[PDB]
Amino acid sequence: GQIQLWQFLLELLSDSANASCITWEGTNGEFKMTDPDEVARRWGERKSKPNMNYDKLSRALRYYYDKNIMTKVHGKRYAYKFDFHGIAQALQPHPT
DNA sequence: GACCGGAAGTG
DNA sequence: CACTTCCGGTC
Repeated sequence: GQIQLWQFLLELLSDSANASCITWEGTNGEFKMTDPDEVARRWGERKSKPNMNYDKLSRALRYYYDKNIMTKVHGKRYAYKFDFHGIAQALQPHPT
């Protein structure tokens, strides 16, 4: 609850215990979803939204492209790359 | 079945 | 605004 998808993914990636569903892989920023159904299952669970799937989660990721929060790793399947430009901005404080 | 982005809905 | 839902492209 309250939590951004970009934050949720950093959360999982920060602990190598979650390697079986998501893990850093490649250049600075690059990660891949080893089990995207499980990643999406947890994201629905977190948001109380049990019809969540990879196809919906990924549309969320795709919206991050214009926001410069992340970008697709072309050719690698389930792999994306966080972009510091937009994360820095997203990390800044906001009213509540 | 990715992956894409348009379009419409949500609180 | 930051997603969720849905769906018709294209590979």
